[PDB]
Amino acid sequence: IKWAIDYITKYFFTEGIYLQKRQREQRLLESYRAEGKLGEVQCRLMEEPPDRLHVLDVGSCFNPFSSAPHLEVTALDLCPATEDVLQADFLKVEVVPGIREPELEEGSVRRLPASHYECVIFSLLLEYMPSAEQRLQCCLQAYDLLLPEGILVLITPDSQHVGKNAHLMKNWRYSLARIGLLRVRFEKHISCMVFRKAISRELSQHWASIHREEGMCEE
Repeated sequence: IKWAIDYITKYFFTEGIYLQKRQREQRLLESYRAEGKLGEVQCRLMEEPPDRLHVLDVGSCFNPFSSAPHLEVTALDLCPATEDVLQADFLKVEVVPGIREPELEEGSVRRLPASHYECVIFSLLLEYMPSAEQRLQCCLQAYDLLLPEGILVLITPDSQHVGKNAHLMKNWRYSLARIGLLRVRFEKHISCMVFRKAISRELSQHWASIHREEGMCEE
């Protein structure tokens, strides 16, 4: 979808949002260090964004945006409609270092490269999950797939969710911060939510710890 490609462009290239949020996290880290906390935290920052970004789209049975000069797009789904969407169960794929391209067995993705993608897009993926645990498991997978400071983009039309609540992890910043993801954009025909792989998972954990009361209230 256009919104995600437009946000990706702003985040890495035209508005520098990756550096805005880097500053905000760095100023939060210093806040805690002036509190006597998080002294030994080491941060993981991305290099200058490459000229071709690596984008993984999960949950679309059609391939929405073809690969283009500055975008290498890999699309995956349990039930692909055509051949340019790879068949995979996102929850079963093993996310591993030491590779750079999907590893296929019998026409099915078995392994994906860890810490490789600038952006992971969930195209209704969470609406297919039978439980809140498995929705969190999708986010755990995305986290392992993302490069430092990469983004997980959730793009959900209002017509395509069930339950009057589009599953966007909006009430889940506590648990998502626990795994290293901080919310960086929410915009409302469609709902769009973006999480960022924070410069330090320990930093994000400590933010969750300070907001544990509100976190457990929302669950």
